[PDB]
Amino acid sequence: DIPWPARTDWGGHDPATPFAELMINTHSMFWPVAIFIYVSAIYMVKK
Amino acid sequence: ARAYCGRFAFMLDYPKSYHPPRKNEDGDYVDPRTDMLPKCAAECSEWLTEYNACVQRIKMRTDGRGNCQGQYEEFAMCQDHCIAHELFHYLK
Amino acid sequence: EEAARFANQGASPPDLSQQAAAHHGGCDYIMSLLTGYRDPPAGVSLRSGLYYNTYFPGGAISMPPPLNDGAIEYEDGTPAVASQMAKDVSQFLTWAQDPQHDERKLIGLKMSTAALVWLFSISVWNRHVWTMIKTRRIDFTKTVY
Amino acid sequence: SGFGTSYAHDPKWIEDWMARKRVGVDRMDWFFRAFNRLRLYELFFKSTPRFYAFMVIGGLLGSYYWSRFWEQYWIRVNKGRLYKDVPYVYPP
Amino acid sequence: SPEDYPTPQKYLEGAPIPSWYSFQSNLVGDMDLKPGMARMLEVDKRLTVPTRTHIRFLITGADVIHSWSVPSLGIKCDATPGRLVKINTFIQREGVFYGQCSELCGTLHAFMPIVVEAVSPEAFAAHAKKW
Amino acid sequence: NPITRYLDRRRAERGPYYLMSNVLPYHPHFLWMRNSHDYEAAEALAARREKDRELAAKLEA
Amino acid sequence: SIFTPMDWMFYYFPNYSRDKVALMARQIKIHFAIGFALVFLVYHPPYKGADYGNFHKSPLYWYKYNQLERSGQLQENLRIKRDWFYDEDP
Amino acid sequence: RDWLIGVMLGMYLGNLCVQQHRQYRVDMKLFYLEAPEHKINWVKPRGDL
Amino acid sequence: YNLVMKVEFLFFYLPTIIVFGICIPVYTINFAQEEVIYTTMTVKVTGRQWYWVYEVESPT
Amino acid sequence: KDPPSPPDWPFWFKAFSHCHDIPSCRRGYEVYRQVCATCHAARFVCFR
Amino acid sequence: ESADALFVGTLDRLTAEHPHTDDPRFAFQSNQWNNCELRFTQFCRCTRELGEDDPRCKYQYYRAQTVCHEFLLEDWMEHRHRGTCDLDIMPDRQVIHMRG
Amino acid sequence: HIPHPVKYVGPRRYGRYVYGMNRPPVLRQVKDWIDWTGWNSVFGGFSFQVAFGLMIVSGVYLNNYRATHTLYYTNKPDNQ
Amino acid sequence: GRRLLHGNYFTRYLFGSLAVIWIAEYAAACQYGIPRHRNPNWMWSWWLEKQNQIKNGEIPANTPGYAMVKWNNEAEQRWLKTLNVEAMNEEFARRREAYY
Amino acid sequence: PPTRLSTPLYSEGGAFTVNWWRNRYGLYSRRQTDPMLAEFLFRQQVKEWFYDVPSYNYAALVGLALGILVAVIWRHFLFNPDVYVRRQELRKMWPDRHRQFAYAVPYLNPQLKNLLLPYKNSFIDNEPDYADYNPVGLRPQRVMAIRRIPGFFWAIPQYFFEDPLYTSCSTKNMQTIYKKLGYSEL
Ligand SMILES: CCCCCCCCCCCCCCCCCC(=O)OC[C@H](COP(=O)([O-])OCC(O)COP(=O)([O-])OC[C@@H](COC(=O)CCCCCCCCCCCCCCCCC)OC(=O)CCCCCCCCCCCCCCCCC)OC(=O)CCCCCCCCCCCCCCCCC
Ligand SMILES: CCCCCCCCCCCCCCCCCC(=O)OC[C@H](COP(=O)([O-])OCC[N+](C)(C)C)OC(=O)CCCCCCCCCCCCCCCCC
Ligand SMILES: CCCCCCCC/C=C/CCCCCCCC(=O)OC[C@H](COP(=O)(O)OCCN)OC(=O)CCCCCCC/C=C/CCCCCCCC
Ligand SMILES: CCCCCCCCCCCCCCCC(=O)OC[C@H](COP(=O)(O)O)OC(=O)CCCCCCCCCCCCCCC
Ligand code: HEC
Ligand code: CUA
Ligand SMILES: [Mg+2]
Repeated sequence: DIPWPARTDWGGHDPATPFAELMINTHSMFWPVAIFIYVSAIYMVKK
Repeated sequence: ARAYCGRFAFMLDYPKSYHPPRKNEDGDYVDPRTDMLPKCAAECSEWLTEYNACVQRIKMRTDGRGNCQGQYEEFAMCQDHCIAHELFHYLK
Repeated sequence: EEAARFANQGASPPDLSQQAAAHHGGCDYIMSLLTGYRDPPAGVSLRSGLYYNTYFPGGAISMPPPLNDGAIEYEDGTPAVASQMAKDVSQFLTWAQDPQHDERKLIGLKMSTAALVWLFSISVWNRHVWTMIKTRRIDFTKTVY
Repeated sequence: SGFGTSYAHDPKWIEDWMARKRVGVDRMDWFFRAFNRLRLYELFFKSTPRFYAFMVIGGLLGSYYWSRFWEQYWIRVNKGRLYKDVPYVYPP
Repeated sequence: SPEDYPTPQKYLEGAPIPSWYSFQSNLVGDMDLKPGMARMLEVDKRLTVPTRTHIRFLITGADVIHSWSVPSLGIKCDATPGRLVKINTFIQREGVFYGQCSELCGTLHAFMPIVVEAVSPEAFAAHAKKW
Repeated sequence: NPITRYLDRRRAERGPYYLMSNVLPYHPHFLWMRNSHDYEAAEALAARREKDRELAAKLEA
Repeated sequence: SIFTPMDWMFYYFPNYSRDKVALMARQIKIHFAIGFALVFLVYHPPYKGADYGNFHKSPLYWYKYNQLERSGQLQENLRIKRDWFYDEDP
Repeated sequence: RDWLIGVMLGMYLGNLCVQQHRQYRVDMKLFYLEAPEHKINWVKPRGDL
Repeated sequence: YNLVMKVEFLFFYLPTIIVFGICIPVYTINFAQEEVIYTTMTVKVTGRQWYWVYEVESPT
Repeated sequence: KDPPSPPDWPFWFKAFSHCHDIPSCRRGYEVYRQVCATCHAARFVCFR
Repeated sequence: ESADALFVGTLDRLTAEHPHTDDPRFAFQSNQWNNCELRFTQFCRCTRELGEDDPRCKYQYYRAQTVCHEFLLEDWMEHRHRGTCDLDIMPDRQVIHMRG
Repeated sequence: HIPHPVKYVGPRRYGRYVYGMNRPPVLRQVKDWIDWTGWNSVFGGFSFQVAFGLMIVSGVYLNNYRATHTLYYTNKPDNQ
Repeated sequence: GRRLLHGNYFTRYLFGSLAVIWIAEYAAACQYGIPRHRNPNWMWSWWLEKQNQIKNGEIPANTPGYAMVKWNNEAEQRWLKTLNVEAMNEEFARRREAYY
Repeated sequence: PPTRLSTPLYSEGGAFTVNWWRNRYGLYSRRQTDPMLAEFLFRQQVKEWFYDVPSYNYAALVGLALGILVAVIWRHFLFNPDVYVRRQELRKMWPDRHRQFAYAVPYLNPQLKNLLLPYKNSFIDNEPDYADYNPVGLRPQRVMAIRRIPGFFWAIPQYFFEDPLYTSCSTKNMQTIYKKLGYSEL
């Protein structure tokens, strides 16, 4: 509904429509893949 | 001489599942075919426009002559081909 | 027939013993006809007792639309809708036409499969005896052993 | 190349194909050795009366079990749709 | 022919054809804010809509490109001149959902918020009847 | 924000849940507004609450 | 070759790979035809793919379905857990 | 071979967010069904100022 | 060489797999936004400098 | 101007290895006895 | 009465019985501008045949409002009253086939 | 390219011009000229216009004449 | 003398591309069942009926379309004040006599 | 890849071969001034670009991307109801454009749209079937999928029959709850 202080709200917050829920879950679905892509690559940044 | 032509079952797309007919507010089951009529009419829109055009052309004629059976039989054959592909899935 | 005609505006209800195979389309023609009643096309006007049907030759049939939802109650509980009754009476009339349909198809299955094995035996035989002929070498000024 | 003309000739790949005569190779001999260990020739085929008895007795037993197999095949494909598979409930 | 202009039978028999009502929604100024109002998001006329109903929003822009954004409803449609974009929505819970214009539209791009309040269908009908 | 309040309760029940909004100020003017008040709003808010109580009793009927 | 290490293509199919320039052209053409076919044979075909009574049910679907069917979990899972909005206040 | 350690470390850290997402969906399904935070016949129109 | 070639293949096709894993989700969510729904009410929204005009059907 | 060709319905018995669905045939007898029989006859169909 | 009666007769009927739903001819696109212009042209042609007072033409205007924003309609309705609306020029005074 | 021979098989020289005596017929000369300068340019140059003209003029029968007897709902006269 | 492109590249890719475009379009029409018969006229049925009446002599020749509608805009009211179809027909008749 | 100029390079026949590439590689080259040097530079380029295994991966990607691109362009022109190249319909008012309206419904129902819409229940927790029913008939009635979308949807169970709350979150149970309160029709 309205922004609240010091909230991460990663991927969205307070959906009030089925489409709004879809948007939040699409981001949540891809987020672990993004973490994998980052962690897997960064771990090899070294001599 | 015989009712049907035989085919491989892979060529005969028999319904793999059964969806029961919807029930009306009264509680009487609604005919699956009647529910499928609007959807199949949309799939045959091109022929329906031809038929609707004929109706308006015969409406203008000031004599009493004019029919649109020819175009209705093409629309009906189309709507029915659509029904055949999905009707037995709602029938036991 | 006269009595039947006099009860159906002169039209004769045909015997349904072989009707499942007496029309082009076969069983499909029964299913289509019973579910093929429609409002008359524009410009077509039908007298009392004449109804429009897309699959009857001509479009106008003296048969009142026979299937109405809830007309009967199936003993097994199947929902009684016009399209179900059509699918079921078409099935029954197809059976009535040729009650030996299942025996014909079970014995046909055993014959067709056996015939395939038979084809393979006569083929190996044909290939064998004709090898004698198709690999011979006739020489005139040459000799190779 | 030259397909469809008076200059038509076998392509190189058809000619390479015919250059592989497989002389001396026998990759299916294992099957014949194994079949010969059944001693069908020494026991049945060699003698004409016994060859006749193999065709008769083997056709009696083969016909029966072939029928048996395809009867079971049919009983399975049409499960639930056969008269024997659906006992009738008399109306009350 | 009259039948080339399809109309429901009820209206042909004298039923009143519906009218439409338009209202303007403006930001509440800093000096006009009340003790509890949210700064930069409050408006003087909110848009009331019924919940648990399929609503079609047709969005366009008269002069420049604005953008109608309601984050809680998952809507962000550009109000472009010449395009009447259709957006379908189905609100599931009551509340007040605040949004802001999402396309730089001039000096006061930051001062045209979007406030939508979703109420029960019975409440919406009473509101619409009175306002 | 009813779904933020529900999800906070669910998370807190399961495990350790920490919100910055709970511990820290949300505005930077907090250093100067220790004793600041709007007395005009206080009187208006109290009056509206009193009227609301009367309306509630009437609604109860 | 699709999803194929071309080192393998070079080793196992030496004669097909002899002309590497021609091999590259086929790589482009094959994947061009695949992309073109996807649009006009998987996406475009009109009034198709709406047979929801024919949802594929894989061997794993049935393994897990029968397991739950054997126990009461399938019945319990399908049961509607709540069909009222408000609880009754004592 | 070491790069595999990174794959496994990135698969563990990713799975943590999968579990959070999994629990999130369970919670969402219970909001409109059981959560007292969900209120109906509650919000009343404010009206024009 | 053999090991290096396999790594280079993975450097290219592991991302390709991930993209393919997103492709199906992307199609579905796009189809969902553009779904013909049986809407029963229309609200017209016009954006002007600097305010939002709303046109709504009035109850009869 | 031949009569519209009937559509190709997917009856069970149309496949090579398929039978007549007895449950449907039984219901079909009921439909024939209670609807079609009023006007039509099946002279060559016997109860046996 | 027939289930497919809406599609029969015209494609126009579909939105006439369901005013707030997608028109079959424009449902593929989110932009509904062309939909508004067709609906206005249909209101213009109704009045020419039936007059402004006819309930049919009044409803054809309600249908036009369902898809056309008011600021566009007011402008286009003034052009129509003057006699400069290009969607209402009588066909024998059109110039579309002239000089090309 | 692929090296090929000169395809001109006509007369390489008519002789010295002597008041236009002992020279081929005009049409023969035109044909020899195009043979000498190449028919590929003729076909290439005229191809575009031939195509456009054939398509436009073909409408005289395909779009106009045929159409007059194409509309199946026109042959029927009203009050007949 | 070494060649980079097809020996007949310009004609090949020009006419060739046109051919592929035309053939692909026919295939697309068949798959969607689009009517392929060209109509050069407007489809306003009431208007086409008025035009037949003019061709049949029921409506006098050169009668404007705004002289036949049931609603007139302001500019067409201006024109109706100076419209004299009878005089126009007589003038055309005089021209024919002079020409012959 | 041979290292001696005496050993010839195999070439197929056609428009993209080793011989075809040799003819055109040095057309604009100032460095291929004699046969020996020209062949050395030609084989150097061929060795570097065509005998490089990873280079073939990019060839696949360009083909796939370009094929999709050409087809999406063609599809718009050939089928999209809103793209006009012919003018017959553009010389008529909107109500009279029947030939163009014929593209509308077929274009509104592509195969992939019918195949993938049932899988919305992998993205929506509450009432994923809120928009399934539509009485008009422009599109097919939608039935929710029986399985999760393959890939990265580990947060939901592989099959929805496994989920305990799935049935209670359906638009049908929600409609039952709200209809029992008289709250709303849907
Ligand atoms: C009983 C009978 C009954 C009836 C039966 C009817 C049956 C049907 C009849 C119709 C015929 C059907 C035929 C089918 C099979 C055809 C097979 C065939 O031979 O085709 C190939 C034939 C020629 O192709 P080709 O064999 O490749 O050419 C051989 C060359 O000689 C190869 O040599 P080249 O390539 O070396 O050629 C020279 C080339 C050499 O060039 C080069 O070296 C390359 C240079 C490239 C770069 C150029 C640089 C830029 C240009 C600079 C110069 C500019 C100058 C102009 C400036 C203009 C400024 C305004 O130069 C050029 O070509 C280009 C330069 C010349 C100037 C270009 C001018 C501009 C062109 C672009 C615009 C074109 C459109 C103009 C429109 C109008 C104006 C707006 O093409 C056609 O015939 C066309 C297609 C035909 C089929 C489709 C027909 C459809 C309609 C049919 C309707 C018929 C009537 C039906 C009635 C039905 C009633 C029932
Ligand atoms: C109507 C409006 C337009 C009017 C203006 C038209 C402008 C174009 C006029 C072009 C005229 C060009 C004259 C060239 C000079 C000729 C000199 C001469 O006498 O030569 C003798 C010479 C004598 O031959 P020779 O001695 O040179 O022989 C050379 C050596 N051997 C024998 C080996 C070949 O012969 C010729 O006439 C050669 C030239 C013939 C050129 C013919 C060109 C025709 C151009 C018109 C095209 C019409 C197309 C119609 C549609 C076709 C459809 C497919
Ligand atoms: C040289 C001799 C004279 C030639 C004279 C030609 C004159 C006319 C030239 C006009 C431009 C070229 C196109 C001609 C098309 C003729 C057929 C035609 O009318 O096509 C119409 C048809 C659609 O018509 P409508 O019915 O109005 O729309 C319905 C709903 N979509 O349009 C077309 O097909 C033509 C327009 C597209 C042309 C190009 C083909 C489309 C794909 C382009 C792909 C681009 C990317 C790269 C491709 C690389 C190679 C694969
Ligand atoms: C950059 C590297 C690129 C490498 C190449 C990537 C190609 C990826 C192609 C994946 C295609 C999967 C979907 C297939 C269609 C489908 O399931 O689609 C499903 C639909 C409907 O199936 P159902 O109705 O039976 O459920 O299928 C059809 O209706 C017919 C589909 C015909 C497909 C022909 C065109 C594609 C041919 C692809 C050949 C190459 C495949 C390579 C696989 C690795
Ligand atoms: C049970 C549901 C049925 C079935 C399966 C059929 N009918 Fe009738 N029918 C009647 C009449 C007068 C006719 C003759 C019509 C005419 O030709 O004028 C028919 C015809 C048929 C056919 C044959 C159609 C044709 O191609 O000849 C078939 C297959 C058929 N019927 C099947 C009359 C009646 C009834 C009188 C009220 C009733 C009831 C039915 N029919 C019912 C059935
Ligand atoms: Cu308006 Cu920004
Ligand atoms: Mg923007």
